Amino acid sequence: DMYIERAGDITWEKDAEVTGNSPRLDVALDESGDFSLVE
Amino acid sequence: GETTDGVYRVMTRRLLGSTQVGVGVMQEGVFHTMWHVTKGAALRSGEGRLDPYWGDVKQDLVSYCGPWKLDAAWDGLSEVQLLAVPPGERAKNIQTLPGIFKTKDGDIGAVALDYPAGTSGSPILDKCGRVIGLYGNGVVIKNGSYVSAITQGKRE
Ligand SMILES: COCc1cc(-c2ccccc2C(=O)Nc2cnn(C)c2)ccn1
Repeated sequence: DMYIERAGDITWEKDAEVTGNSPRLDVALDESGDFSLVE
Repeated sequence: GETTDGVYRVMTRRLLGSTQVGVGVMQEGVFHTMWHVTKGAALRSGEGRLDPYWGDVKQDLVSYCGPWKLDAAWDGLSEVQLLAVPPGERAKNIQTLPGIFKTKDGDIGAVALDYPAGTSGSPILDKCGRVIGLYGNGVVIKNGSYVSAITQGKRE
């Protein structure tokens, strides 16, 4: 049996840690909901 | 059960100890998560039961107690925040400029942040604190890193 536990409010937070890149990727989405790279 | 708006962990005891299998959003009395987290099973909140209401394996989404409520969209321009809720770790904002998944049916925002799989369902927010989608359905890239769609449902 799966159960839920509150972890926080949903808020924007000024001066969070800023990270990650912004890749443009060709992708396909199959009937099982899996993404795959189209190269 | 607890039905205050916010972000929630999804836990199981069917494995060793208490294991976090994913995360979701409580908004307007509806619980929102990714299909691959719950596989559409019922959930417990304290002594209360949450039953599945809507779901779609291809969208990889599921709602509990009522229809999908989250309808905000990535602007296509601005940085966003993953409110990451990792297993055993405090909820933490991470600000990022989404990339793009280009598909035959249209472009989707994507976020290139690597977290454990049990982070699946953590919300992605815009500057007004609205949920523009859920992290944890995406692809493994040349590098070996993880890039997640911004996955959003439709509000009927
Ligand atoms: C097993 O640990 C390594 C790992 C983890 C991930 C991962 C990372 C962040 C958020 C979600 C996921 C994730 O698992 N997504 C998923 C799972 N099942 N389906 C149908 C979609 C992907 C790949 N490998």
